[PDB]
Amino acid sequence: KHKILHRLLQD
Amino acid sequence: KHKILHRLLQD
Amino acid sequence: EDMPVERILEAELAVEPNDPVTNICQAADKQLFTLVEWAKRIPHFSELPLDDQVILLRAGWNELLIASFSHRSIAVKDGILLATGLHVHRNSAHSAGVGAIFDRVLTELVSKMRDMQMDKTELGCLRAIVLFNPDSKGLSNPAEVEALREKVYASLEAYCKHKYPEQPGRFAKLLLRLPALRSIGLKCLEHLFFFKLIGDTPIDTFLMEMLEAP
Amino acid sequence: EDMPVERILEAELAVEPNDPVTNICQAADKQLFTLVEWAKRIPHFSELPLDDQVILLRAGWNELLIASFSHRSIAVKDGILLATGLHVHRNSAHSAGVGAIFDRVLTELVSKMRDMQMDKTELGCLRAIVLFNPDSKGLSNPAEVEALREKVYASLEAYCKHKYPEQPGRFAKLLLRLPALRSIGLKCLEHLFFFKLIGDTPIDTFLMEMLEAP
Ligand SMILES: CC(=C/C/C=C(\C)CC(=O)O)/C=C1\CC[C@H](C)c2ccccc21
Ligand SMILES: CC(=C/C/C=C(\C)CC(=O)O)/C=C1\CC[C@H](C)c2ccccc21
Repeated sequence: KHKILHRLLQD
Repeated sequence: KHKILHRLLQD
Repeated sequence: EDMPVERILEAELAVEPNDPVTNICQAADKQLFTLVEWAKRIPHFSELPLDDQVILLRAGWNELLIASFSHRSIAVKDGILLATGLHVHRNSAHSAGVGAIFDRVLTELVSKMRDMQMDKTELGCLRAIVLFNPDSKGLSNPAEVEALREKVYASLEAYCKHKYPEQPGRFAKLLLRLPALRSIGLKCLEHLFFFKLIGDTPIDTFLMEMLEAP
Repeated sequence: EDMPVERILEAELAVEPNDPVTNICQAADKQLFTLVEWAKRIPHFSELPLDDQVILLRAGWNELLIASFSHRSIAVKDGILLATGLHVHRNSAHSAGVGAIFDRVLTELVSKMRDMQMDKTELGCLRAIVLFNPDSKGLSNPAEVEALREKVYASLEAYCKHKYPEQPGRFAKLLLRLPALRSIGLKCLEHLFFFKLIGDTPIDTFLMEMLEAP
């Protein structure tokens, strides 16, 4: 879960 | 309203 | 001006020497009467118009009582000590359905108070800061209630730094517990309203009055 | 250590230059992306494990966004300025059913921020204090998050007293807004959950994700 949030933090 | 509270504060 | 921590401490020392939920509600009703006597011992409080006193107490009774049984439960293992002298263990609250909130009380409040060794004077001032809630709706003079709150944490900051010079962040650490207290105070109310709705769980008169409208 | 108010200020200056409810939800979704970029600019935040970053943001996004549009609405009459450039007037929120909470935002937050002229540096630190919430459940290392929070209000107290020497109670005044922010943050969530339940009112992906479980 939390697809978006994770992707944004990793970038 | 607030019977109890009022009586207690007044005493 | 005129908000000595000595008077605040005396207020605290003066008001305090099977279903776990039922025992909790019975204890909250008991303490509600004591809460009024405690407030009266708080400087200037009684000087406020009777109406504003009702507002301040009805708006903070839950957070004020929660802060009290918590600090009282510092020496307790995994539970809290009720004013009635009854101990409510963590497992007992869990087996009653109210484990989520009870755990929040132990972790965010009881445990933290214990980690920093919050003393009675510090506890008193915090509650006083809560009592003097300038955001309480209906207040005849919110500014005045605001001025009183400022005098409380002003005396509190003075107490700290002087009593705990080695801990410059103590003052902020204490104030930064109010948000948790606010969040927990609100959830506890939700539970009480549900308990009153379902019908089960006896609720005394004073507690019931606090659950009135607004 | 290493929590300069200059870095915090830059984070703030870097992230910001018909149904009122629909416009609010659309604005919250927009700011959610900006919130992540803002957090990254906060010292040490990015150094925390990815998981703890998700926890901290998911636990404070609502209070962090609420604090932002409020401070931004200081010069507004009776309303707030949304990130989308839209103004939501008090009457408009009232005619939409969300007048109770909108009024709490103006009175307890917007108005208060304006009365004390809370500056951007002060706003930044407060949000940072909220971001670094040591009470967030699931945290891999709550102690570390706690140490960071302490460094924030330590730098904040230093900023004040030095920037506003004539106002010894400013530091406490700022911290004593978090409880209101917590209370308002929680009520706003309730409304959002109801909006999602009823089905009406469009809700974008990022906002929707924040309304997920837990
Ligand atoms: C608002 C409130 C007050 C309790 C006050 C007490 C017991 C005071 C005291 O005995 O000193 C109600 C609580 C206080 C906290 C416990 C965990 C609780 C659990 C489930 C439902 C409600 C409550
Ligand atoms: C959690 C949340 C966030 C909004 C964030 C915004 C609009 C940010 C921004 O645009 O800068 C939701 C609110 C924020 C406050 C207003 C009054 C509101 C009213 C009714 C229902 C919900 C909400």
